[PDB]
Amino acid sequence: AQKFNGLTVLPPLLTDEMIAQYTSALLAGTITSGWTFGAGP
Amino acid sequence: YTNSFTRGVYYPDKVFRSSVLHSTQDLFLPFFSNVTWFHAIDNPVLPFNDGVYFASTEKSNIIRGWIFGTTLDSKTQSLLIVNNATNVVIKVCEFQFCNDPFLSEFRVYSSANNCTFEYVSQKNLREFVFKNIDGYFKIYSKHTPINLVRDLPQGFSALEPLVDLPIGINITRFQTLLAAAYYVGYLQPRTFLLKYNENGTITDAVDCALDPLSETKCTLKSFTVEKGIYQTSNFRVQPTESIVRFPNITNLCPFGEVFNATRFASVYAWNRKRISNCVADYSVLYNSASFSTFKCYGVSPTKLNDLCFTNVYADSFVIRGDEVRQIAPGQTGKIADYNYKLPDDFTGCVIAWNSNNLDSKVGGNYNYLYRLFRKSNLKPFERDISTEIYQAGSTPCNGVEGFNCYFPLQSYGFQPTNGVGYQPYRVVVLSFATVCGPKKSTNLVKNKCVNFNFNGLTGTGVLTESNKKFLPFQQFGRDIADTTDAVRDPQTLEILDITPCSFGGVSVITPGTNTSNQVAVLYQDVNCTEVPVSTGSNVFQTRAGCLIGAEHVNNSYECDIPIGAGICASYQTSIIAYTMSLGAENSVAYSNNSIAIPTNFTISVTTEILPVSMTKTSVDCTMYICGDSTECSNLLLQYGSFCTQLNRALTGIAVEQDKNTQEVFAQVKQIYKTPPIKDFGGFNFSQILPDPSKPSKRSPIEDLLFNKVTFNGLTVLPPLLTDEMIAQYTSALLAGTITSGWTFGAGPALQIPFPMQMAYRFNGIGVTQNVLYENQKLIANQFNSAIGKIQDSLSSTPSALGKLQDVVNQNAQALNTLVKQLSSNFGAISSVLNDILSRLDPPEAEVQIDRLITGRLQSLQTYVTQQLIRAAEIRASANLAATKMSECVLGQSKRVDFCGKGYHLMSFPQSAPHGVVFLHVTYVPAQEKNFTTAPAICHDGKAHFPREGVFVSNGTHWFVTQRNFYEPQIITTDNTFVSGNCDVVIGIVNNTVY
Ligand SMILES: *[C@@H]1O[C@H](CO)[C@@H](O[C@@H]2O[C@H](CO)[C@@H](O)[C@H](O)[C@H]2NC(C)=O)[C@H](O)[C@H]1NC(C)=O
Ligand SMILES: *[C@@H]1O[C@H](CO)[C@@H](O[C@@H]2O[C@H](CO)[C@@H](O)[C@H](O)[C@H]2NC(C)=O)[C@H](O)[C@H]1NC(C)=O
Ligand SMILES: *[C@@H]1O[C@H](CO)[C@@H](O[C@@H]2O[C@H](CO)[C@@H](O)[C@H](O)[C@H]2NC(C)=O)[C@H](O)[C@H]1NC(C)=O
Ligand SMILES: *[C@@H]1O[C@H](CO)[C@@H](O)[C@H](O)[C@H]1NC(C)=O
Ligand SMILES: *[C@@H]1O[C@H](CO)[C@@H](O)[C@H](O)[C@H]1NC(C)=O
Ligand SMILES: *[C@@H]1O[C@H](CO)[C@@H](O)[C@H](O)[C@H]1NC(C)=O
Ligand SMILES: *[C@@H]1O[C@H](CO)[C@@H](O)[C@H](O)[C@H]1NC(C)=O
Ligand SMILES: *[C@@H]1O[C@H](CO)[C@@H](O)[C@H](O)[C@H]1NC(C)=O
Repeated sequence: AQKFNGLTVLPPLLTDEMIAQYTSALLAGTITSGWTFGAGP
Repeated sequence: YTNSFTRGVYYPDKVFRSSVLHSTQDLFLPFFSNVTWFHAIDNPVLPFNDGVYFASTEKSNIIRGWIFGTTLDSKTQSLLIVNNATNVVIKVCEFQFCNDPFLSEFRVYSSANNCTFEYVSQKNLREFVFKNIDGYFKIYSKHTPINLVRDLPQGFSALEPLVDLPIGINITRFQTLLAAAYYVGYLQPRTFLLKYNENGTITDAVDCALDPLSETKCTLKSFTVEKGIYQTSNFRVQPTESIVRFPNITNLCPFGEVFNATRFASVYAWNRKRISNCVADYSVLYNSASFSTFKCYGVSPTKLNDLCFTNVYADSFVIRGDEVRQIAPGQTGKIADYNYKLPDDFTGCVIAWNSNNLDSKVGGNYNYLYRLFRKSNLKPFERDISTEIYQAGSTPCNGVEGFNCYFPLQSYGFQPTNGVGYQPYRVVVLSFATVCGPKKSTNLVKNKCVNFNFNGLTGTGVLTESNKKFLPFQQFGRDIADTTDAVRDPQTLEILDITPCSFGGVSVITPGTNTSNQVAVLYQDVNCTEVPVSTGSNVFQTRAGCLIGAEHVNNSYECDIPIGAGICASYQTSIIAYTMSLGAENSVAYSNNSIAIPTNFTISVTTEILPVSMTKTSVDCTMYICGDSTECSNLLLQYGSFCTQLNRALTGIAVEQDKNTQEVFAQVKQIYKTPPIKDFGGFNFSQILPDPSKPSKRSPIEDLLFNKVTFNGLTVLPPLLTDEMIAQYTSALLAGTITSGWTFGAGPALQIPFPMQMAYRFNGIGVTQNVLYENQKLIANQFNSAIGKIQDSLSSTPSALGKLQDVVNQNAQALNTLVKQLSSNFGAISSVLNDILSRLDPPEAEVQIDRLITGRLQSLQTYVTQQLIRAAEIRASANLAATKMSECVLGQSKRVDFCGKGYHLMSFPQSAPHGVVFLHVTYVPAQEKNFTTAPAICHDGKAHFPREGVFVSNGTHWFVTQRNFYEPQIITTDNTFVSGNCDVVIGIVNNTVY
């Protein structure tokens, strides 16, 4: 797992500060609404 | 001067091709290149580098011909083409040049000499192409109507071959003869991409090294590219200077006592000499006076004066001519066995010479003695000097020679009358840092990109002084995995580091061919400081790399083209780069005593597509590898049973692609039919039921789906079940689910009217049956509207059936690559077997056939291994379709999001060319409202709880309603149970119970 010799590592499309936002949104939705937000308004 | 607007293409070879794109790699005239506008109204001498483009335009026959040559004069061979009549002429003698060949004037050929071929035989542009390769002379031409005033028209048309000439005369000159327009251009090796039409004429072309868009087109093998990101080429930096640092000392090596020595020694007493601390000039020995030969093992004699060695050892001895062949590794003989032994890895040279004039005297010379037997073979580089009497028999001897005991040494009969096989010979062997060569030096550079040439070490890198603490005896520093990153100079004593040159990939971002024609490039993991000519006003640095050609904006969109690190690109209709936005901002007004309940609903339909099976293939071995040949088949039996295994694997794959269809579709024992009259309560099913007016007996949606998407020992097998049988199975399932509910998957089929079934399904989600019966017309209308929009949405953008198309494309790209691999040498002379045999005799024609067998065998194993991995992915998809059919078609599912987004009601299957399409029906609420709630009611010192519902309040009164649809009612003892007193619960309220 080193450089040279034509080996490269590409960065992921989504960072970690975005996965944190997604998981916070899911938590807020399940706390404040219940199971309703997954099947409509 | 003028440029060239896409002009000068010609037919490469004599092959007919139709409606196919091709890639060629020979000499052309690069697009948009500068040319010379010679005007004669004058004729100079122009060079000839690999090809010339010619053109002219005149209303009268001013242009006559050409005078080729290499050293044009009256002293060498030449070539002459002129047209002074209705005939042409060709000659290979000429040799009559002058300083003004302007020519019924014919003052060109003053003389003549040994002549050759006599092909004397039979405005507007007239373009020509001349090239001289492989000892043949070829020309091309075309004539077209034209009207212009200055340079050249637009458009293009290719040129066709005219003649050929096996001249063989080198050409390094070029002239012209007149009697207007006369252009000149040169040729260069490039790579193109040509398009043919049905009749077989070149009609378009694109270059590969003009612009990045052309590179993308060439790498994708198409003229139109859709939006996305692509990998095109690679990027690396070239060195600039050179460094040849070398040792300091200077002293000529002493070879006189080695090569020009006066008196030699005996072979059995060969001397050993050591040469060190010197600089040699080996090349002088390689010319000198050719002694006998210069056979060198391990190193090349020609490239010897650039290497530094650490110790040089030379041995000299005298032998005869016949024993010369024994001085080599892996040789046997008296000299090889008991006089001199060479190791099998000898890296040196052997020089010998005939010395009949110094080591031979009349009568024979007995000064030289050689050993002829010993107790054991000599080790390499071992000398024996003992002269003890050898015992060659059972009878012992003690220092006395005689019977069965002879002297170990014998003398040579070196007489001057002896033959060259018995004439004396002197042989010296060199067995190759201190002994360097005649090189030079150069000052050392820091922090630049150069290629270094140390003593036997070569490479490229950036040299920097580094804080590598060193024990004061070591030079070469290495990191993990054995990378050389430290050197010690041969002149000073300093420690450096070796770091490589920057490299990375290049990617191109495009918004589509039919949208615009501008691109942006992304140099991966490279800082925007080492990327010069590429250069522009827009240079932006990201985490992925350097982006050239896009601007930065401070507003967030929902992105389409991905780049990396949460950065995307788009088009404004002008390419912009920005940061992603996850979604809209929302917040629910949470409170301690507030609730929301819907007052209406909608019905939705959502589709889903799944692949099921792939195509069955079988490949024969002996036809693919050898092919109609009897000599090749014999050589393949010694490889064992490597071909039964492949057929077994492919057959195992093929059988499995026939139980997936059975597991998915064959789930009913009987075949059900729909009733003749269709009155189902207001619901219309004509878009999914089969029609009788069409021959295929398929529903309209199935018809739209089926219209939307579609040698060498390669075969394709047919499937077991046909499309008609699959259609019958689907129709049976639909009829059963319409006329019988869900009862036919768990026993006998039981009839039930459709609205009652729909009312049953409403009870499974939490809505009472009365809601359906009092809203029948609205639900029927919504359902009928939902079905009608599927056809239009599928008739929309063809990206709908993406999943099934990729299975067809992948299974066809792999089969094309396999056939194309039959036209490669794999390190041989020819790709066809009928020229290997018909040009070589069997003993060594067989080694060149085993090289084609190894390559053609491991190309088959790559094909079989990848097919197995792809057959494991489809079986996962097939097992997910069977589960969906049982749980979402033969029942009502309570699993969230398993089939549809919302609350499940029912589903219908439809058949696709290689998969299955589901149609999910789902309940969705709407039109919310606000209310106030309480958990319990206190009445006469008791606590009252709802049975199935929620307590609500309009502001002045209290009610009880169900949880999913607003329907208020009066609180009574019939819809309430009592438990405990009302001094424990939190949030209790006061009211009355009737
Ligand atoms: C069920 O829906 C189909 C839609 O495909 C209806 O068929 C169309 O009906 C309209 C007017 O009723 C005609 O103009 C079209 O030509 C019909 N298309 C066909 C026959 O392919 C069908 O009438 C509907 N049936 C009921 C009972 O409502
Ligand atoms: C809220 O809904 C109630 C439901 O009827 C209404 O308020 C009164 O309710 C009682 C019995 O529940 C009825 O006898 C009265 O006639 C209702 N009042 C009126 C003006 O109709 C009313 O619809 C709503 N009340 C308010 C204050 O908005
Ligand atoms: C419901 O009604 C009862 C009366 O039956 C209320 O109880 C009274 O509460 C007040 C103070 O709020 C006391 O001074 C009285 O002595 C209580 N009377 C009895 C008989 O307990 C009760 O507070 C009411 N609750 C609500 C939420 O209105
Ligand atoms: C050339 O192609 C056209 C259609 O593109 C066709 O009509 C014509 O017959 C062709 N000429 C031939 C086949 O000689
Ligand atoms: C050769 O290099 C320099 C001359 O510039 C000298 O000072 C140094 O001592 C010499 N090195 C050797 C190994 O002779
Ligand atoms: C609900 O919360 C409010 C404030 O958020 C506060 O009065 C109390 O915790 C609860 N109210 C009642 C009436 O229980
Ligand atoms: C409910 O929605 C339907 C269409 O979605 C509409 O026609 C109707 O007026 C709405 N209200 C009621 C009470 O049905
Ligand atoms: C009332 O309910 C509605 C339902 O969406 C909500 O938008 C609103 O914020 C609520 N108001 C209060 C005061 O709870």
